[PDB]
Amino acid sequence: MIVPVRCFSCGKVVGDKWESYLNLLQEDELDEGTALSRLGLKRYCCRRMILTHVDLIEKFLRYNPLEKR
Amino acid sequence: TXPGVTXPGV
Amino acid sequence: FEDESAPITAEDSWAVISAFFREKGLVSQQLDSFNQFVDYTLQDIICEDSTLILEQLAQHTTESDNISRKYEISFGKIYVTKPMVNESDGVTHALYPQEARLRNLTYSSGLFVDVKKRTYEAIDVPGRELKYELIAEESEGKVFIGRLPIMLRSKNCYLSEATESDLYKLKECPFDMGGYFIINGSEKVLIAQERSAGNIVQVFKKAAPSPISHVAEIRSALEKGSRFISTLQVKLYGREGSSARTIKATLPYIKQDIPIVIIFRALGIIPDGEILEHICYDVNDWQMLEMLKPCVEDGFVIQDRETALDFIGRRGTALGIKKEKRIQYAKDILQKEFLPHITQLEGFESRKAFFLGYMINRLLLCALDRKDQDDRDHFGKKRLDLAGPLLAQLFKTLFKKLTKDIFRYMQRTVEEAHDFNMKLAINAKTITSGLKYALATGNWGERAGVSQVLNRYTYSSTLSHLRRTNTPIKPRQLHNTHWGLVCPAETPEGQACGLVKNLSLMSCISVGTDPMPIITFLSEWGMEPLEDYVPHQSPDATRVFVNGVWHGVHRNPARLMETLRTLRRKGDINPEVSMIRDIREKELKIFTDAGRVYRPLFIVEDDESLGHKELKVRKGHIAKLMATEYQDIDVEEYTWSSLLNEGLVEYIDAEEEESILIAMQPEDLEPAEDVDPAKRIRVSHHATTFTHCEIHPSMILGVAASIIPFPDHNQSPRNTYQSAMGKQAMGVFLTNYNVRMDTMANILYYPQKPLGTTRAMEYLKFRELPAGQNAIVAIACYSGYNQEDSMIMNQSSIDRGLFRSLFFRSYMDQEKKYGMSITETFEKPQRTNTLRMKHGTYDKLDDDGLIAPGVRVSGEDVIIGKTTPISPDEEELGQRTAYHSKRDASTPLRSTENGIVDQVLVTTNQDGLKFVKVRVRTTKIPQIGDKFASRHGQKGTIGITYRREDMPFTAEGIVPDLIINPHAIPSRMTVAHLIECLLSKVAALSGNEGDASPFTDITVEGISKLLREHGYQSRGFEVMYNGHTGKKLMAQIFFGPTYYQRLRHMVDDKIHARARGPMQVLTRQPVEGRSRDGGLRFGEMERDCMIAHGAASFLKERLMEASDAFRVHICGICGLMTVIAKLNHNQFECKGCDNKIDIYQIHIPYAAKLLFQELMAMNITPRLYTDRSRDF
Amino acid sequence: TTFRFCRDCNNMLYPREDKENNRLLFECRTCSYVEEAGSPLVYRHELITNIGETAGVVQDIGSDPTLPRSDRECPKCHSRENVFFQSQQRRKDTSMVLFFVCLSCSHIFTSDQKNK
DNA sequence: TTGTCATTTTGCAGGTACTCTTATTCAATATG
RNA sequence: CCUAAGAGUAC
DNA sequence: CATATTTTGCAAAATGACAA
Ligand SMILES: [Zn+2]
Ligand SMILES: [Zn+2]
Ligand SMILES: [Zn+2]
Ligand SMILES: [Zn+2]
Repeated sequence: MIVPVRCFSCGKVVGDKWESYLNLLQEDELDEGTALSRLGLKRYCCRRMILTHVDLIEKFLRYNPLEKR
Repeated sequence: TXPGVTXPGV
Repeated sequence: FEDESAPITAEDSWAVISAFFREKGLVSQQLDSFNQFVDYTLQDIICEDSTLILEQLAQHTTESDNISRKYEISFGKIYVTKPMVNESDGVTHALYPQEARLRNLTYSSGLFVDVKKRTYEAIDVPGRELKYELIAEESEGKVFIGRLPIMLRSKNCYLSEATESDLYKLKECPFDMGGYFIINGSEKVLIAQERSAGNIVQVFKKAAPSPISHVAEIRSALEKGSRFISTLQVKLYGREGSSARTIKATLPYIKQDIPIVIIFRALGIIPDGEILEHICYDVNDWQMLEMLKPCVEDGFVIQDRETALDFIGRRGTALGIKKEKRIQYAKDILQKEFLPHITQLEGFESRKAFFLGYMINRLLLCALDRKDQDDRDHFGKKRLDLAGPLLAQLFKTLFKKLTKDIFRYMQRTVEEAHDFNMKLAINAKTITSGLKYALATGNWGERAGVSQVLNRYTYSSTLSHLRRTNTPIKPRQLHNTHWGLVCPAETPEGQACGLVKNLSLMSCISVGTDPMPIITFLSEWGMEPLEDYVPHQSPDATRVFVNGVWHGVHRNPARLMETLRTLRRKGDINPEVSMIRDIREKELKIFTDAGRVYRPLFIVEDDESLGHKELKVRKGHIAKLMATEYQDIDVEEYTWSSLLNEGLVEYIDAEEEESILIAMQPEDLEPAEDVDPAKRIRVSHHATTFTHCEIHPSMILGVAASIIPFPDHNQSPRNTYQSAMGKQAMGVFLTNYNVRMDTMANILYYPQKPLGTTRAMEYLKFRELPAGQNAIVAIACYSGYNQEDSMIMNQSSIDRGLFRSLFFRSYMDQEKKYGMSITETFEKPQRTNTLRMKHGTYDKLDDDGLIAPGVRVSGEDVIIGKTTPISPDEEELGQRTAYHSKRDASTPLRSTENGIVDQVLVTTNQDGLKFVKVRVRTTKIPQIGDKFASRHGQKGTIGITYRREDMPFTAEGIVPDLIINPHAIPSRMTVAHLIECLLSKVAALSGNEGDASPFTDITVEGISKLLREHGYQSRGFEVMYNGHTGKKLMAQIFFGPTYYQRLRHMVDDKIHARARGPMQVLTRQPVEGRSRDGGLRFGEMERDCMIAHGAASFLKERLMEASDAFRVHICGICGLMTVIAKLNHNQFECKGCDNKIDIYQIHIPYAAKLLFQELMAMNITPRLYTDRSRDF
Repeated sequence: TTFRFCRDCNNMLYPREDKENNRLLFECRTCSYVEEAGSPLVYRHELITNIGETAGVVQDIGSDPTLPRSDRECPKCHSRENVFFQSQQRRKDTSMVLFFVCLSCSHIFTSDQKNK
């Protein structure tokens, strides 16, 4: 849905490394492994936390708000 | 037969 | 690449598959069949018959009015509109699916037909033939005859041309595929119904006890007529050792089995030689002649066509025809009832005689042990009725009912001489109600389970449901012909194992086309007409069949097949048409009917440039397809239809698949002939005569089985278990779940795309809508709390969001007009003037009787407040006065459920009465008893949860999210589980995605080499330390990420206990079900176990005190319970026996009392006596 | 058996005893067409049928792609390439002997050894 | 004063528990 | 509330 | 305008003669 705050197994905070990860993937044309290593995710628990996330919230944001102010 | 698979017979 | 004509590789085929799914989609068969039904079948149903003529004779007592009239009504073109809804105020406006779903409407579109009324008049002159003429009163004027439900995304739906942005605007998920109806706000899907194909001759052996040894039958049926099933059977009487081997045919509406030669003579073939020529096509085949001589010996008694017709009429079951008209009756039987699929007109006796000879030929070939009896399970002999044909036959019946009603109304209004009106004639309620009833309920009439509620638990579950086929009822076995058409391992484990099937990824169903162009092509290219066919002059002639109708013979079948293939490969013939050439049997069969299941295949040609067989597709076509796909994500478009129209790929069904040779992969099987020991063993087949090539073997799997990583490394029952169990996986079923009021919805907090992924799962959108999470799994006998399929889940991981879920439940409530002014009202009931108010608190309800969103609700609390008017001025119950004019009809929350009210929706129903829906949201957090499973059938419940400090840890501080027992591995042989764990570890470390496609060249050795290059033990073992003491574990632990699904079976929805509760009104026993606070069944064999234990008093206590104990009085004279017992006055009296001092009381189950009273009501006296009259 | 038909009305001919010459005489049952008998055989019953195993062979049997190919010696052309298939008699007790058709001469030769 | 042998009709029921959802209750012509 | 139907869990 | 009625597994039991 949206990026998890912490890695499930060890508890490292990874919720602030999603936009940086996307910027590294897009702007710098880095592959996923090097981008993960750059952000400091060395254990594969954190690496699978960030690598396999699906950002479904964008889809949810496409629909018009039900209660619009 | 049986039933199923009366009897036979009856 | 650089070379345009270079051969393709195994990787290039995925581009072809991508193009296929860019054009077809996943539910293409549903939409195609419905579009065929709407575009063409409705018009055919309307035009065929539906010309009501009523001839009102003159009935002239005087010659002044000797005029006979004739009123005729005809139906012209049919117009089907866009879906629209009526309203209580009469305003009609466009209806969209995400309004019908919310308002419980039906997504249907009105049907109109141009009705033309004509009247003819004639002078009723006796003797002179009547001549009818127009009176120039030609009135025509469309009329509304009903509403057809429209499936979503069909050509007549609002979403067919919608873009992604428009779909977002209309509150429709772009991932939603359509192919389902909305009946009363419920999504209904039509399961593809399997049946045996029609107009095919099948010969079956018979058992020893039966007198008939072999039976040849055809299920004759005509598509463009009455659509009635008439079964012709040709039976060979006598066993192998019998001498009187006579062949007899079972004609319809005939009480006896007529001998075949009688039928030949009736059709118009008198001489025996001509009959045998029509039956046996070989003069030298003296065995068939010897076997067939008893038939001519039997029929020697009849030597004339009129005699045979009289014989058939005499055997006719009507028995209401005079002797000279029996001939006509037999003629009618042989014209409109014998082999209808050939023709219904007259003058085609020779064709039917030839077909009968062909049937007898097949029967004799099977009896002579020259061919095996036909396999009933051959999938090429089966047809799948999709939404099109099902709706077509239902609408045919329903419109026949409507037109009969129209004729009856016309007759009634002309006999009563009243005025005629079109609006009073048509009753659109007939069609509308019939279609809505057939789609709303499972039953298909006026079969069961044809239409089912669409499964919306998970995206893959919805996809599998939309591609499901059911076989009405070894048929359960996986047949050889099922290859590439249905999923080899996707079927329920229960009674429906094998009967319920799922389509393969690339399998399609033909929609049926008109065979007239093909017949014209055959006649042009040199097909001999069957009327002037003499078998003797053309012995080696190939019989040409079109849709099971023998149309003639061809003398050069090779050239004919070559030109037919060329025409179909350039699109002149519809590619769905299947053409089969059986060289050994010298037959040519062409099938164009609907329901045939086919799949695409690459085409292999000679390719003289390379001197060896090669695929027609080269690198240039792959490059063009890639360019088109990249442009979609300015050059000429190159789609799947472009490959189809240039003879690159072909559609092959099972019948045509019988006569082809297929190469499994191009790179290994096309070119002519130090190997890796880790790779699996493959063979080259040592043969180069291929006609087609598989696009990819992994396409034999279905939607559910395409999620399995490395399915070829698993035992097949494990794949079946995962196929059945991934439909129960929890994830995101649709992106617009926030605007849908579904009855139940389950959503993961953090769905994750698998680390080990297949190439076929990016066409199923599994990476966009995942239904699981990557958990760090350790396979270890850690604490003994994961034995017998239990699991140990990390409590700290749960605290951080692992497998957490949202659960939505919706309650719907309407107000209904009990009368003219007896309308219900949504309100907050007041204890002062309301009856039957529930014990739940009504406080949370505000003025309108609906809890505002955000308010926490617990079990039994009232969430919808509704009251209904009743008759006032009644006093009873102790606290009932005239003020209690309202009866409470409120809806409380589920007793076992609680949560936050999420949303409430108020609107008007079809009738215009206000109704509401209340969606309540709660959060499910994994706990002891919840069911989780990998993608390899490794189900299990959570045994215990440990915190992070107690779990075993590696030298890097990584602790597992899950611990599973080693003992689950060896017996189940789920090697794919271990391979996928290793691959996921490598993928997580390296940042790539693990390619876990089934039939790739990815070995354990290579994955281990990559893992070792990452600095870990190559086989995935890790040195782990005990959590409690920190000491090293003597055994190293298999450790790594693995994809797990959270299944729908949570313990909190299953726990149930009952001390005492509501009792059944009839038997005074506890009610059934945990939703009703019911009781558990103490069945027969539990009683047997307790008897074996010898505990009699416990059994008595279970059957009497625990369930139902009833004290009843009897008398010693008659054992009946007819004792009037006034307990308060202490007076016992059995009328009839006239005793008052000879009464006993007994304790028996109330069910026993009810049984005795029912026996008494059935004239049986179960007299119960309290003393022995006989010694033991 | 080689059944034959009357040439007057196209009907069956049945065997008939003769007295003047004591010979088999074929007679018609509806037009009294009478003629001699080619052979004394009037009924053959094959308890074990040897024919029908090579049935289905056609002048273009090589066009079938499903039929397996072989390089076995053709004892009329000495050609390698040919098609082969097992016995077409679908009785459960038939042998697994193979038959070969040369695609250049259409001569059927078996792989049997007792016959050879 | 007793065997004979050879076609035509004779009845049916399918494991144990358990969970959930959906639809539907005769339509319509006819008389009070 | 009854009835019917469908889907499913453990054997 | 509203309620009332129009797939599966056989051995026998029974039947029609019958023959002097
Ligand atoms: Zn981590
Ligand atoms: Zn009594
Ligand atoms: Zn003759
Ligand atoms: Zn040869």
